[PDB]
Amino acid sequence: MTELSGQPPKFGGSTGGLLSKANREEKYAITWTSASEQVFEMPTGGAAIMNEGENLLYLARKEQCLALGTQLRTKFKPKIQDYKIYRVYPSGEVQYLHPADGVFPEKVNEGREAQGTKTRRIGQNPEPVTIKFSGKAPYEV
Amino acid sequence: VVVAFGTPEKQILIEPVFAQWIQATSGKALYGFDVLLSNPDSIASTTGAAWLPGWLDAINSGTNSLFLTIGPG
Amino acid sequence: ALNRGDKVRIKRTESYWYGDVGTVASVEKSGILYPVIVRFDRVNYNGFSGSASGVNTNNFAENELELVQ
Amino acid sequence: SHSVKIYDTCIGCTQCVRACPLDVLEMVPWDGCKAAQIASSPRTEDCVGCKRCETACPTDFLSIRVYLGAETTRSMGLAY
Amino acid sequence: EQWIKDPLNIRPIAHAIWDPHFGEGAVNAFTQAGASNPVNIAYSGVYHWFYTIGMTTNQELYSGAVFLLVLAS
Amino acid sequence: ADDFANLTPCSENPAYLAKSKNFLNTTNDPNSGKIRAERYASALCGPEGYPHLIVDGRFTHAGDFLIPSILFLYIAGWIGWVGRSYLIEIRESKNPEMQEVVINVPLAIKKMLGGFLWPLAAVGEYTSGKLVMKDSEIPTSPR
Amino acid sequence: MDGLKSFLSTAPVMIMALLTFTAGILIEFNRFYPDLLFHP
Amino acid sequence: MTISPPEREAKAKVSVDNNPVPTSFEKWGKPGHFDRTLARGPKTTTWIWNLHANAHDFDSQTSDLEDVSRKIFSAHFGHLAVVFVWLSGMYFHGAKFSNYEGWLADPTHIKPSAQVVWPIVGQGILNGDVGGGFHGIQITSGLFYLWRASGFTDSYQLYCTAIGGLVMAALMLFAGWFHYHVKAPKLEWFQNVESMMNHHLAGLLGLGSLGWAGHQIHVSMPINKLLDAGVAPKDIPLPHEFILEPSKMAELYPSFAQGLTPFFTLNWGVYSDFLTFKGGLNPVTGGLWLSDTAHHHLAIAVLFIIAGHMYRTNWGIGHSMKEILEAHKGPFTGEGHKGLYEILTTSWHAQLAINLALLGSLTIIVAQHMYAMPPYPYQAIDYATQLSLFTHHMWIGGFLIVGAGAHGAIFMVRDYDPAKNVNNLLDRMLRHRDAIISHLNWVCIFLGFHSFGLYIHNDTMRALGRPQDMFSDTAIQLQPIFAQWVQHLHTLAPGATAPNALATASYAFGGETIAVAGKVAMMPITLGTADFMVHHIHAFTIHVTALILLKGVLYARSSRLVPDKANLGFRFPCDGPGRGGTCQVSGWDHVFLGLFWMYNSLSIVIFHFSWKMQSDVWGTVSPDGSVTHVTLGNFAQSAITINGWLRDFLWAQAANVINSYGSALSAYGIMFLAGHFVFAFSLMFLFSGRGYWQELIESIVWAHNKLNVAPAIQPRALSIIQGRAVGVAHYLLGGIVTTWAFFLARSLSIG
Ligand code: CLA
Ligand code: CLA
Ligand code: CLA
Ligand code: CLA
Ligand code: CLA
Ligand code: CLA
Ligand code: CLA
Ligand SMILES: CCCCCCCCCCCCCCCC(=O)OC[C@H](COP(=O)(O)OC[C@@H](O)CO)OC(=O)CCCCCCCCCCCCCCC
Ligand SMILES: CC1=C(/C=C/C(C)=C/C=C/C(C)=C\C=C\C=C(C)\C=C\C=C(C)\C=C\C2=C[C@@H](C)[C@H](O)CC2(C)C)C(C)(C)C[C@@H](O)C1
Ligand SMILES: CC1=C(/C=C/C(C)=C\C=C\C(C)=C/C=C/C=C(C)/C=C/C=C(C)/C=C/C2=C(C)C(=O)CCC2(C)C)C(C)(C)CCC1
Ligand SMILES: CC1=C(C/C=C(\C)CCC[C@H](C)CCC[C@H](C)CCCC(C)C)C(=O)c2ccccc2C1=O
Ligand code: SF4
Ligand code: SF4
Ligand SMILES: [Cl-]
Repeated sequence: MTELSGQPPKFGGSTGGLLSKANREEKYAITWTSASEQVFEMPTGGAAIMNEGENLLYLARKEQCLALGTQLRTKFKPKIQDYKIYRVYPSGEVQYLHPADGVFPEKVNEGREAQGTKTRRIGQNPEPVTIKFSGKAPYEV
Repeated sequence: VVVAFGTPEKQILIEPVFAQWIQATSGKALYGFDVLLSNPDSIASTTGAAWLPGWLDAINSGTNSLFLTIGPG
Repeated sequence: ALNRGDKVRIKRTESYWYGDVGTVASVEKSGILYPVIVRFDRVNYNGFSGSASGVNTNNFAENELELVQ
Repeated sequence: SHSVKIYDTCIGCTQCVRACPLDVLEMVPWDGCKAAQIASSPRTEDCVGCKRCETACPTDFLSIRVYLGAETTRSMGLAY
Repeated sequence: EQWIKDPLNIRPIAHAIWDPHFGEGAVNAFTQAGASNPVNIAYSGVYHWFYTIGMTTNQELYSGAVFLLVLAS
Repeated sequence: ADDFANLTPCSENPAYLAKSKNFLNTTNDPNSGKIRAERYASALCGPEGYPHLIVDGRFTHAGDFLIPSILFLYIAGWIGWVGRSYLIEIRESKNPEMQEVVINVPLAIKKMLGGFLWPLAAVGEYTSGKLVMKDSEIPTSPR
Repeated sequence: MDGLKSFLSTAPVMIMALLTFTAGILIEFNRFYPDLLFHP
Repeated sequence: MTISPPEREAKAKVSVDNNPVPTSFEKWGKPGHFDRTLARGPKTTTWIWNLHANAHDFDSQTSDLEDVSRKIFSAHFGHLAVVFVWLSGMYFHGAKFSNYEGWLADPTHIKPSAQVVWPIVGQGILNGDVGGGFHGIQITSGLFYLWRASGFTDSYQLYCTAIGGLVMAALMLFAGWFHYHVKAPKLEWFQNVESMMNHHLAGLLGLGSLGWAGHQIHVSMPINKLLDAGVAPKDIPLPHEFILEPSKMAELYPSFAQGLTPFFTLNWGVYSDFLTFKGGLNPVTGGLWLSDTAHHHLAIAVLFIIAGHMYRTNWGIGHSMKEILEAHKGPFTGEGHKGLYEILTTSWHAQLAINLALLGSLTIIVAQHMYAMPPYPYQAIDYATQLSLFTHHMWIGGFLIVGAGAHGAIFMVRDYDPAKNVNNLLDRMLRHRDAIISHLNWVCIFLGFHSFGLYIHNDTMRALGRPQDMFSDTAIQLQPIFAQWVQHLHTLAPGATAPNALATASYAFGGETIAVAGKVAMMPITLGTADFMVHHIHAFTIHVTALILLKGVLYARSSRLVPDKANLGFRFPCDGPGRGGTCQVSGWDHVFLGLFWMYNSLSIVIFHFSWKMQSDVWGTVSPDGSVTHVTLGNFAQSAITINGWLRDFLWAQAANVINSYGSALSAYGIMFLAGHFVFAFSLMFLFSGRGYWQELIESIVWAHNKLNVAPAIQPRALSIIQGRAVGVAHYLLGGIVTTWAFFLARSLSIG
């Protein structure tokens, strides 16, 4: 969020990358360190080469960044788990996104507040007729 | 298949006896059931109703669509 | 009140096995909402499209099991 | 944005979060199950509604539920 | 009014055709039912209905149409 | 009396007679058409000359539906009963799905050969409580 | 061996054997007694 | 341990493993043994379907490339044995259930038949009277014409051929068993692509056509020379008599008096009486001159044998295909063909995609070349055989092409390694897939508007009483002037740019009207406005099919919508109702849609063929010289509107199909209705989804549990993918069977 660093992956270009949304609306960044210069698959099509050391790459969506991240941590002989994903606005604001609290979300970490939790079963949702003409749905109450 | 092979006589042609009997209950004498209105000796016909002659004349004439004759088709 | 080997009928309504019968595998300790583990001969619908079978075990609470045996 | 709810039948197997391709969900401490953990959905603004989480759920009918809602650029999965 | 004179041999008319795409063949083909301009033949059974009702002139139909204008208002 | 007046016996119907003098040979027997004509001349024909089957239940036309109905029902109840019986017998064999996919030929033949008594078997299972199950013991979906 | 008997008792082989037997039954019956629209 | 032969290698690159898989029957009784997700047994009915779905998916069974290769090799042997059984069955029915000799004695007054139907339940009527007291089903496969061109004259030769075919099937089956179980060749052996190409060029295709040139010269040509001269088939010597008595050849071909010396001294012209370049057709039979086809096979053999020497094997001479490929790179295409040799020598699916594409295209080329240059005696006059062969080869080609799309997609998902494709042709294709597909999309839109839209314009103009505003030969003309120009070039060629040819390569391009008996075999096929419009329909439908399948391959790994599609596989239903809905993104679903579009394309191609040949080519010719066509030249004025195709083609020509009851064609009406029913039936599977059916099954399972009759193998609704597969299979089956019954009734009822 200070200033993103890292070399761009060695890549000859493609038609599958950023469009107008990137400058008008929002784009996404993913950084990661690699112990070696090596080939990886671009989520936007084709092969690219990551540099030895730090790497910084811009993509159009959060999902493309997370797909690249899964590829990094599950498809290289020594894993790459230090990748960071940010949201970037045209104003220049950079919003750190992933991993949210410095710990991957699959494993418990202290300090997280439950969101969207219900203290009931799915079968214990109320009848819709009981909540009609309100703004809610049985899972929102 | 039975008509294709040149034996149209081997079809399963079920006569619609139920609806024909029903038509006969309203005066239709074509099928020869003679039930209720189709039977002059019946009490439903011996009522003196002002509509029975016209209804019978309209239903026993094969010139309208009133209770059209029916077959296996 | 349940023990391993008990035949129970499911009463959760929304569960795949409501009205069907399973067998108790283990009973978890107190403080847990759904401690009774039940196994079933008939798998449920669980699985991505085209998967061969499904899940045949689920956790319940005692009020949701009816002892048959 | 879509809605994602987590009910108390959660066994905390973490497959919810492992399946999410957009990091909507988290494992947070809890006490209802043996694993002492439950799934949470703090980032539903990035949810697209692919339903992978529920496809991963083992409990008899899901402990995680995704109800598709107001469509945005993010929820429609748009790269443009 | 014409179709009243001979309702078994005259084809009742729905409305007039006005289509600049037409050529000579279609103009001649749709100038039918005794009309001088292209026309469509009505199959809504509306002539028989209005005639059995008791209407016999274009004046009565026009008055009914204007009255329904007022009713809609 | 004058019932079924719309129809006439095929031996009376002249269109049937004309067409039956031309009944084709369905097999190798050069008399198959002639046997067909003789056989169908007993039913009731229509104005076109084809036989019409009366299935309102009168026994004079019992051969038009009642007898084949009885025959089919015996055979179909047989098939269903022996199949259900084999299906029940598999359940006590630890892995019933395999014998549903890989048939136990000796057991299945034993079950098939004993199907001629399926009406009495079904009556006994009805009285004994084996045939039908209770509602409260059958899985159902939310209402 | 037991494998060949098990393969010969699989659902597709068994159903095609039953179907072939029933086909033969019906074919031969209609060869020796054809054109039975009803029961005389 | 089974049979143990010596060894059988002679300083060869042959390498095998002895007895890797013992022969055994146990797994025959263990269905699903090959899939770990299936071996335990079923629990739901889905288990059954997948057992058939994955039976040949050798990749998904083992990760070992060598074992996959071995399975494929033995499967190929088994498939060849199946084809041998089928072909020997054809020859056996020709020997024992055909009127072949009777047809041979008089092929202008008898219809070929080679299937006799047993008399049962009235179906004996299908044994139509085909001439000479023979009663059976009229065949349209052209078997009689092939057998006459080959020089068959007797039932016993066909019977001997059927026995040889059965022995060949047994040999292929034993070879498959032997090379899977006894001596399984190593992966190193399969990857010898240079040697395999040398052998398939010089040995399979070269020696094949060489031996066939031998048979044509020694058996086909003298026997047909005598057959067309009016000699009765019984008076003609047996094939081996021309080889025992060379004077027979020498009097049929004086060059034989000189023997083989002119061959070895490059004095080939002496052979000009039996190695010919006549062109045109045989006036007696309407087919290509057998001498022309023998000279053709000789030259093709020389060509292929020469070709079989390009690649290096054990002797330093020859080419490395890897080197050639690596040398072809340019300023526009990065590293070029680097990596292609490794792809096509480690990926079975890549090879299969190439080979399916080319083999389908070839089958189509075969249909197109055989209709206009009829190679067999009396095939062109048999309009039913002509139509049937054209359409059959069309459909086979289309299916093979769609399969090529399927296996390009499977390669992309399963075998593509991005570390082995850095800045090569495949990589750059992936890197501008968007440009490729957006442009193909636009070309399809343009081609549809300016082909089908022209038909809609014409329909609307004709309905409006405005014939002068139509696209037609008599109004606003769309002349295909380039095709006309090339036809003229072909017609002038025998006298200029093909001097040593006497006639045209095909009379469709122009020239005389070759007629045998009273019917035309071939005549100039003129091209006008309706032909222009339908050719652009063809270009449009082909482009749309290509769009679908090419998009399927290029986006199988990822898209902007789904950037991890590769992890989802080649075959999968979607990725959920999210992202607006992602149904049918898989490569499999692109194949599923391309099937429908290929069916569309080919239906139009074959309808075009049928109508144009019936209207402007086929017909009967008077002794005065004039020609009268089957549908009286109606194509030019009627094929330019959709109403014209609906009325003058479909409606008019369907009269034979729908009136076939009461005759030997009745089965064609039966199967016409059958195809219609199957087409309608497919719409249930295509227009719905499995959730509804799973709930309906829930209710029915309740019914079964009520009487204690529910199965242990729980019924499940079909999967999403399987719903689509069933729907498309039934759609294609029903539509194709409909067109088949229609075509056969028509072409058999038109003289
Ligand atoms: C699905 C409804 C249906 C029904 C109602 C029928 C009915 C009939 N069809 Mg048809 N058919 C159908 C569909 C149907 N078909 C379809 C879809 C097709 C297209 C393929 C055909 C095409 C077709 C043809 C071409 C022909 C028929 C024929 C017949 C008749 C022959 C009956 C017979 O064989 O005698 C009775 C047969 C038996 C009794 C033998 C059955 C085997 C039993 C089980 C033997 C075992 C005996 C067992 C011990 C029971 C004995 C009694 C026991 C209690 C002691 C019959 C009325 C034939 C005919 O003659 O038409 C009039 C005929 O040629 N059908
Ligand atoms: C009686 C001789 C025999 C015996 C007992 C075996 C034994 C075995 N084979 Mg082998 N094999 C044989 C002949 C035989 N094979 C032949 C002739 C071929 C050449 C096609 C092969 C090629 C071969 C391959 C490539 C593979 C095996 C495999 C196997 C094992 C599993 C078989 C299975 O899945 O169930 C039995 C399955 C069937 C009987 C299939 C049903 C028949 C199909 C559906 C249609 C018939 C096609 C047929 C092959 C050719 C047509 C005959 C023609 C007259 C029309 C098994 C131990 C598999 C293996 O190793 O498992 C890991 C393996 O992948 N075999
Ligand atoms: C290759 C394709 C092919 C095709 C499609 C046909 C088609 C046909 N042939 Mg022909 N034939 C062929 C090849 C073929 N043949 C070959 C290669 C030969 C040389 C051996 C012959 C020799 C031949 C003769 C001599 C005759 C025919 C006849 C016929 C017709 C009658 C078919 C019939 O009633 O079968 C009969 C049906 C059976 C014998 C029962 C089949 C039993 C099945 C398989 C039961 C399946 C279940 C069982 C468990 C088997 C499973 C295997 C197990 C190991 C799991 C028919 C249209 C007849 C004909 O032309 O009529 C005038 C006739 O007489 N064929
Ligand atoms: C001149 C040598 C030669 C010939 C004739 C063939 C021919 C063939 N190969 Mg083979 N191949 C060869 C060398 C050869 N190969 C070598 C050296 C290698 C190692 C690199 C391979 C490795 C290879 C593989 C991996 C595969 C093939 C396959 C095939 C078959 C598929 C094409 C087809 O079906 O066509 C038409 C089919 C026919 C004409 C049927 C006839 C087949 C018989 C057995 C050939 C008999 C000819 C023989 C030389 C005797 C002639 C002498 C005399 C009678 C005149 C085909 C029959 C594929 C196959 O189908 O596997 C079985 C397969 O997958 N080849
Ligand atoms: C595979 C296909 C095939 C088969 C097996 C045959 C088989 C046969 N042919 Mg045939 N033929 C074929 C293709 C084939 N031919 C083709 C493509 C042509 C067109 C060119 C011909 C045209 C043809 C003619 C005109 C004749 C035959 C003849 C024969 C028969 C005797 C020839 C022989 O083999 O003696 C053995 C051959 C030799 C011993 C050759 C030695 C003679 C020369 C001098 C040796 C030179 C070889 C040397 C390496 C080259 C250097 C020469 C240079 C230094 C000057 C024989 C059964 C003859 C026959 O019997 O008629 C019925 C005959 O007259 N054929
Ligand atoms: C030499 C050609 C060739 C080769 C060997 C392969 C090989 C393979 N293909 Mg491919 N493909 C081909 C051509 C070929 N294909 C063609 C022509 C098409 C276009 C239709 C496709 C489209 C295609 C798709 C979409 C898929 C494959 C798949 C597969 C793999 C699994 C095979 C299978 O499905 O098992 C078993 C086969 C069956 C269960 C077929 C039964 C259903 C058929 C279609 C019924 C046909 C009806 C019959 C012809 C006429 C009606 C008769 C009826 C009335 C009784 C296998 C490795 C699958 C895969 O996952 O690849 C890894 C798959 O997804 N192929
Ligand atoms: C007759 C039915 C029909 C029609 C009209 C279409 C239409 C189209 N399909 Mg489609 N398709 C169909 C059936 C049909 N499909 C079915 C059953 C399937 C299931 C397999 C598919 C699956 C399918 C796929 C997978 C694809 C298509 C594609 C296309 C487009 C091809 C490009 C094109 O033709 O541009 C031009 C448009 C036309 C020729 C349509 C007719 C336009 C008329 C003649 C002029 C319009 C007059 C005017 C605008 C009227 C305005 C009125 C006013 C009041 C506003 C096209 C718009 C391909 C595509 O999108 O290519 C880019 C594509 O990939 N189809
Ligand atoms: C009826 C036909 C007459 C009408 C004329 C229509 C003109 C069509 C355009 C000309 C073809 C352009 C391709 C060659 C031009 C060509 O190959 O140049 C060569 C260039 C690559 O050359 P390299 O020097 O890199 O060669 C190295 C090789 O070894 C490969 O590594 O190709 C490209 O740049 C790729 C771009 C292709 C994208 C253009 C394709 C557009 C699709 C439409 C083409 C329609 C053709 C229909 C005919 C059947
Ligand atoms: C025993 C058996 C089973 C099950 C059997 C069960 C449980 C059956 C249950 C049946 C029920 C619950 C109800 C059945 C009702 C039947 C009715 C209402 C029949 C009505 C028929 C009429 C009115 C027929 C009339 C006509 C009479 C002949 C009266 C004329 O000419 C024609 C015609 C059509 C008028 C299985 C399934 C377990 C196994 C099978 O093999 C058989
Ligand atoms: C003071 C009064 C009385 C005197 C009443 C007098 C003096 C006149 C009464 C007239 C009345 C009471 C009703 C008249 C109704 C007419 C109606 C309602 C017309 C309805 C038409 C409709 C609805 C639409 C018709 C359509 C049109 C227009 C068409 O043209 C085509 C057909 C159709 C589409 C149907 C008496 C002393 C008796 C009783 C005491 C009160
Ligand atoms: C009807 C239907 C079903 C129900 C269809 C089912 C359950 C299949 C029933 C098949 C029966 C059990 C087999 C009958 C066909 C046999 C394969 C033929 C074998 C014949 C031999 C015995 C000779 C789906 O599951 C489905 C799923 C997705 C989209 C559409 C649909 C759909 O339309
Ligand atoms: S959402 Fe369900 S499957 Fe996922 S971790 Fe929670 S309880 Fe387990
Ligand atoms: S409708 Fe079916 S295929 Fe489409 S997204 Fe939903 S589940 Fe998937
Ligand atoms: Cl028209």
